[PDB]
Amino acid sequence: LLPKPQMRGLLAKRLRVHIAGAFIVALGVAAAYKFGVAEPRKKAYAEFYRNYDSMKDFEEMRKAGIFQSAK
Amino acid sequence: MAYPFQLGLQDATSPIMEELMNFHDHTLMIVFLISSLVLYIISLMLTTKLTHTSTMDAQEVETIWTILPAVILIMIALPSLRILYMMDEINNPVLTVKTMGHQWYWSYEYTDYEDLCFDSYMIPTNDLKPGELRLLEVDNRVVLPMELPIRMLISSEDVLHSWAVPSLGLKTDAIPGRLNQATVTSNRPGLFYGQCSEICGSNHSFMPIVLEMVPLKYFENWSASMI
Amino acid sequence: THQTHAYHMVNPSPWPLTGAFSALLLTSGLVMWFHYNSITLLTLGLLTNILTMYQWWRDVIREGTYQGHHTPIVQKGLRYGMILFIVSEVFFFAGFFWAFYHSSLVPTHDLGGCWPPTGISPLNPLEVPLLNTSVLLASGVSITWAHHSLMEGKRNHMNQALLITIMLGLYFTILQASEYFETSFSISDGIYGSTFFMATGFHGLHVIIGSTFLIVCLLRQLKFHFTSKHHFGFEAAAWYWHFVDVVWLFLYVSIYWWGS
Amino acid sequence: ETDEEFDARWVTYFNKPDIDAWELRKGMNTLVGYDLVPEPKIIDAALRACRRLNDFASAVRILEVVKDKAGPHKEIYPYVIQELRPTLNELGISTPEELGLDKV
Amino acid sequence: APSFHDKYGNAILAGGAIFCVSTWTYTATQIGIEWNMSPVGRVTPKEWR
Amino acid sequence: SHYEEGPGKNLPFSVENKWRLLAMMTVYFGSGFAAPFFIVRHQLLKK
Amino acid sequence: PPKAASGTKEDPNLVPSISNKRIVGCICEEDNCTVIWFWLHKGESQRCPNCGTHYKLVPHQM
Amino acid sequence: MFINRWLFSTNHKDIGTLYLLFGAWAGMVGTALSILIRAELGQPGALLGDDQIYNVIVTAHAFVMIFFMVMPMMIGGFGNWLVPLMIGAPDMAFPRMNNMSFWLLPPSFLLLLASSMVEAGAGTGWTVYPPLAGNLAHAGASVDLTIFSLHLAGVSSILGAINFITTIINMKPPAMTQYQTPLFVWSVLITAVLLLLSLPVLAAGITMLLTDRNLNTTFFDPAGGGDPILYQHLFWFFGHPEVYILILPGFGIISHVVTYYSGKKEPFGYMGMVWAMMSIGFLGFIVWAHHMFTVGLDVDTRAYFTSATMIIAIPTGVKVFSWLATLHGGNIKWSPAMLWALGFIFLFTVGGLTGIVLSNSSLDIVLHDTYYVVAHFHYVLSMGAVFAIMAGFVHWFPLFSGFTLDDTWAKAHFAIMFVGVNMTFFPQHFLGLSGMPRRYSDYPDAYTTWNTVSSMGSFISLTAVLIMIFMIWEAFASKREVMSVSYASTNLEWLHGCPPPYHTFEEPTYVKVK
Amino acid sequence: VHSKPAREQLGVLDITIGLTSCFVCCLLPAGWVLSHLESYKKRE
Amino acid sequence: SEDYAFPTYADRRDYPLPDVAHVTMLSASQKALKEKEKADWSSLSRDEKVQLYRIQFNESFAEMNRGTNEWKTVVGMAMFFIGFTALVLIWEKSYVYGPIPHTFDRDWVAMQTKRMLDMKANPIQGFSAKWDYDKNEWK
Ligand code: HEA
Ligand code: HEA
Ligand code: CUA
Ligand SMILES: [Cu+2]
Ligand SMILES: [Mg+2]
Ligand code: NA
Ligand SMILES: [Zn+2]
Repeated sequence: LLPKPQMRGLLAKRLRVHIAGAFIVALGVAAAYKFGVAEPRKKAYAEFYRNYDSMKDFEEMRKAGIFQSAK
Repeated sequence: MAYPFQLGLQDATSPIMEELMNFHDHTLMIVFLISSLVLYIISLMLTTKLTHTSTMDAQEVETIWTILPAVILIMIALPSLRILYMMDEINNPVLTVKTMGHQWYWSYEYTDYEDLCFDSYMIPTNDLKPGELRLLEVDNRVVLPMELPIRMLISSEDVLHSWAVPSLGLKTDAIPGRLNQATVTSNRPGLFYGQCSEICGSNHSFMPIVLEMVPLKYFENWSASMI
Repeated sequence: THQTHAYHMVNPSPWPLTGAFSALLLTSGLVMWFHYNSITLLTLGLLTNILTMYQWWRDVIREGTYQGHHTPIVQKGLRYGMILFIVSEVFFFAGFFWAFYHSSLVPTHDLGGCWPPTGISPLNPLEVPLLNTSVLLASGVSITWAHHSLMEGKRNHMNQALLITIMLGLYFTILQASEYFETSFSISDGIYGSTFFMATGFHGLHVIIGSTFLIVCLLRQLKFHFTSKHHFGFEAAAWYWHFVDVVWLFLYVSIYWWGS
Repeated sequence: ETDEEFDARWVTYFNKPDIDAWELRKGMNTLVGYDLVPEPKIIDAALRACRRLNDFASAVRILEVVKDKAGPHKEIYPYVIQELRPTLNELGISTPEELGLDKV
Repeated sequence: APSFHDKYGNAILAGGAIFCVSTWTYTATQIGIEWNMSPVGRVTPKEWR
Repeated sequence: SHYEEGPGKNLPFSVENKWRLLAMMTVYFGSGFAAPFFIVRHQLLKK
Repeated sequence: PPKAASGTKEDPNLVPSISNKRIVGCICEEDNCTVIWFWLHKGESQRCPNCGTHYKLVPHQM
Repeated sequence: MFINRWLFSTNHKDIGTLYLLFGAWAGMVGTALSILIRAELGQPGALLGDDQIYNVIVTAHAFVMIFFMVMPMMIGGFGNWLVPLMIGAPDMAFPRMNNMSFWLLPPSFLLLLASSMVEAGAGTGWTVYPPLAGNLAHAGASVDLTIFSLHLAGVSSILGAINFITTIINMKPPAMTQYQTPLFVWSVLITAVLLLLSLPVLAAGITMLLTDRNLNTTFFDPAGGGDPILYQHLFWFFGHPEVYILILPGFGIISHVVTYYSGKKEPFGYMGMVWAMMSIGFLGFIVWAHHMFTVGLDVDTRAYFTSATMIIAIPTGVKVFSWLATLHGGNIKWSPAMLWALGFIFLFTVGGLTGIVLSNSSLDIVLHDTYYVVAHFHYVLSMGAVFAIMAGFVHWFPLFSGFTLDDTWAKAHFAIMFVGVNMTFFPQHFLGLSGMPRRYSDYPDAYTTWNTVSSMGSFISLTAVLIMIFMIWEAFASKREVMSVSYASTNLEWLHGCPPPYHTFEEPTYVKVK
Repeated sequence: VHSKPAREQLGVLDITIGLTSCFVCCLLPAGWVLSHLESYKKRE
Repeated sequence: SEDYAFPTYADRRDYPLPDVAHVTMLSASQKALKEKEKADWSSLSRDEKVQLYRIQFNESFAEMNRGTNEWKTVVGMAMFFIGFTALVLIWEKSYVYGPIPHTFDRDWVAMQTKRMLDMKANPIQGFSAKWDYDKNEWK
């Protein structure tokens, strides 16, 4: 003997749980894109702009003398 | 000025380019959000085996199906509105420069004082000095100081062009009889590259643009010493 | 009797193909004359397309008003198609009007910043363009009288209504030719001169088309073609002529009442 | 719309005395049009109609299409066996499992 | 068994697989063409003027 | 009706001989493919 | 549009034709986006495959 | 007989077949043009010497695919084959002007080929932007011949649009309402309305610079008060409407094939269908200047136009979501047309999202006239419109001929097309993000990689075209007739037999009294 | 859409001949042209 | 000639019960089967079950839902033709493509790589970020 299994709305419950799965995997890959590339750009620009000196940087590009304004 | 196997964009020269790629990363987050949504729903409904071919009821989802695009499109658009509204602050134009696009080349003039104009062309491949860049090197570079807003007055004389500097991150259409304004700011000294971005004839590929960023001191040194 | 539906049956015809080829000859004559200064192909193009459009409409008049396939649903579709052509020409003209408005709302720097550009003397709109409006509005109200006399059924009055509206339209055309002979400059003279000369001559091309349509509908009515209610030829004539009336009114108010 | 008069009207529609092959096809096609696994009393009325209209093959088709509508999970079917078993051996109708139409 | 896709499907699977990997490896490596693959890690630059 | 109708015969090209029909498709679509080839060789001669 | 909207068993919807075959299109629900197309032949009255209204053919030769 | 029936045609079935013939002709003309383009772009340096002929061939590419290929299949051919057989009409309302538009289109093809024959060549791109196409840079008959070819295409398209609107609002049996016709009917209606209200704008613009060239006027010469901004406004107020003409029969075709092979008796949300379609048909005009953001517009109108494009993105998103909903919950027969349709869903989705990325205004300041735009319109045309018309062709071919294709060959064709377009135009995404401008013949080392990869994909697409014409020959040689067609109870075009006879719908259908 | 057996059934030979037929025939144009492009280039 | 007007047979999950049977012509043993069908139900055996099923319905769901091999067949022939396209690339490189520009060999890319690290092109993430300027080597 077996009890009553689901007769009604099988595809219905399947579709609501899997559209919920669609939202969670969409936010998951959005977070994957963020954690992969997004805040690395901000933190790289940030550390570049504290550790950056334009005068010094021009100085080592101009020791090579590869400028039309530098001779 | 691009590197091989480039998948993203140029690194910034301008702060507006900085938050513009931040906004661009936001839009990329949106596009993989929607793409993963549609991919997983397609995969779900191709992997199913249940049939429901009755009369589908309709007036139950259109409100969510129109407010979620409403909110997502407006929260993409309001960064776009903000960035477009801050393209045009009250300028502090320390330096002015006019660019006059000629048939198959460019002209650049500094005309604030001691009127100066010159023509910039395409360095031929056989005339390329070793180590330089094909399709980007120009025999007369255009100099600008760093860390300053400089005004760009763009026009053309015979055929419309587009002065494009993706490294600075801008592209202005040069039109005969019409000059447009572009405010340029830079954070790093050195070379930055671009090209024409309108069709302009049988040497359309061969008008590139080079901007080298120097200080105002070396700028006035060049201006005095070129005579 | 095999055709059970009340729609239209067409015996296959060569005349769409020959009209298409005549248009191709027309444009080939246009490039041949604009580049290699030859007129023979252009005259061939005019002869071909005018003759072909003549026997195309001659076929449709034969198959309509003597054979009788033009069901009330068929002229319902005909008035659909005529309305579609009318509104397409509305947006054609409106593209021309908006080109003029873009040119005139913002005067470019070489024109002195004023509309019209300085140094030219455009004609005053006070007398003969009022004559143009009067003659065209009188023609329009006369053809409304012609439609109501179609409703009433008075043949000689329909005759005088048509004779006076063709007389008015041809007077319009010959006089606008006369002040084409009597204007201070040409179409190659400036942005403003170029736009109103092209727009007014292009309207002149439409009004000679409309006048020729009035000629042909007159010669049908003399041959007792139109009847009390199946009078769609004159309906199309009335719609086109009211169209050129209102389009003339728009270009009048724009060109003349705006910046003169 | 609700379950009680829903499957009640389905049972009465399949158990009408003026039943015909047209409307049994109609009822079963509109039944599989829904996102529903039909319940034992609906299948009972369907096999009542098939019994009084003499189509062994249509009864086997009803069994096969509920085999299809069992879904990925195979516990629905055997439940159908255990609540329809008196009707099968009552009528002498039998299952594709016993008569060998589950294999290719 | 009686259909075309039983044995000839696996046959065309193997044949197309071998054919494609051979031709595409030959195209990617055995011509002498330049992919211009990125110089990071692989090149040693030398000083120019 | 007065015009013969059916599968294949309602095409502008005759169908019954498949080798000749293949010749028709090869010459037709091959001329279509070889047209811009003929343009580009025409200006390369002309330039 | 036709008249005699009566698709019962005792009376079907009469359809006139000059041929032996004839098309029908059932709008068998009010304000229905679906239209149900099917052919009929002279003889017994044709029926609708999703609602069951009946259609009959009569020849009229005009 | 042949001249009287075919050369002197008056029936939509034969006119649609000759549409399909001329469309295949122009399609592989465009394929060869694109192959000259891409083989020139396959090698660093200049393969074809000067890039003037490169501009000529990209101009010819754009013209013959946009105006000569998919409009003749989808609008003309499929519309004339399906629409009378879809609303119950025996013929269409105005078949002689239909046939005159048909017989006038290959004269425009001839004028385009003669413009190629002219020494100067049409070195201007899709746009005819002055004063590049003016009296100083293009003094020759080639650009004038392109302008008259556009005149002929425009005239044929206007009169065809009149044909579609009159054959929808006329030829319907009277008791059926407008809001219960099939979806392809709504697609052809809204596209033809857009044609009718858009092509006069193009005709006005091309006549405008025609008088600038030959009549010695100065409408676009700023030395005499001209304005090229006026031409860009006129041309693109044509352009994005013509875009939506160019795309919406793809909506209709895939909707019909999805509700055919997905087991459904109806599309999901047919009111939502028609509402979204007339929404984009209505406000498709007022979005015209999103292609315009870097010519020097005011900031306020730039914000207005980008907001309007975000708005027009909303109901197209409703359309694609409801496409997902209408393919929901049914048995899916794995026809090749379903493969085309699913590829269309994915690739239209990614192309539209890329278009939104363009539609943001400052990113369009940076990324204008760049291969990112190329990847936009190839993800939405070179596989959007292309997969839509492949689905339409492989779906309705037994109606068109009487015989069927080979399913395995068609699925292999879908695979070749799909792989070629994706690994062609995803490197074009990379090229546009890296930023080289369009209409360039030669490229540096950074762009060489993706240029080579996408060129190899272009040759994959060549192989796909060859397999397509091979299976057309294979179908016409095997000549397998169709014993039965499913879903004929809900599809009107499939119930007259495969193929439908010469004289269909002699008696108009018996519509319910209601 | 179900179909009756092929009225005419191509043999491996026929299919081979045809597939190759266009393949080569459709590409041959490219062959002659692309092959002598440099010669064509010669103004001679 | 009229089967498009007549009701027709089909086999799909969408349409479980076709409106007409698969086999319409009916042999004498099949008339015996039909009168046995109209006869008692419980005395009807396994074999006549299966031929009545086969003569009234063509195929069953077990022989309609089977996962066939056209997917691997079409992908095999597809990537075979992709290999044929690779041979087309071999020929097309061999014949029309001439020399590469001289700005592409190992020497030129060495000098230009040195130059572009000297000017420090896009040193944030693009190219020069993966280079150490103190040790003069790749990261
Ligand atoms: C089929 C043809 C087609 C289609 C549909 C489109 C659709 C769109 N196009 Fe484009 N477009 C072209 C063909 C097309 N375009 C061509 C040919 C050009 C250039 C021609 C030339 O350069 O000469 C062009 C150029 C072009 C530009 C110019 C860029 C430049 O050159 O500077 C822009 C920018 O705004 C643009 C934008 C858009 C937008 C915003 C859409 C939208 O309509 C797309 C909408 C589709 C969607 C599918 C929306 C996405 C929504 C979802 C996926 C739902 C879920 C997501 C959310 C709720 C966020 N198009
Ligand atoms: C319908 C429009 C359309 C289509 C299909 C394509 C298809 C393709 N396009 Fe096109 N392209 C444009 C419209 C289109 N393009 C436009 C408008 C431009 C910009 C021009 C400008 O700058 O002004 C452009 C620009 C453009 C460039 C830029 C050149 C430059 O500016 O330097 C390149 C290069 O890679 C390119 C490549 C391709 C490729 C490789 C394909 C491949 O997808 C080709 C394969 C597609 C097919 C072969 C179609 C299938 C049809 C058939 C097989 C026959 C049909 C027959 C029947 C259905 C019976 N395109
Ligand atoms: Cu200047 Cu291209
Ligand atoms: Cu657009
Ligand atoms: Mg431009
Ligand atoms: Na090149
Ligand atoms: Zn009904």
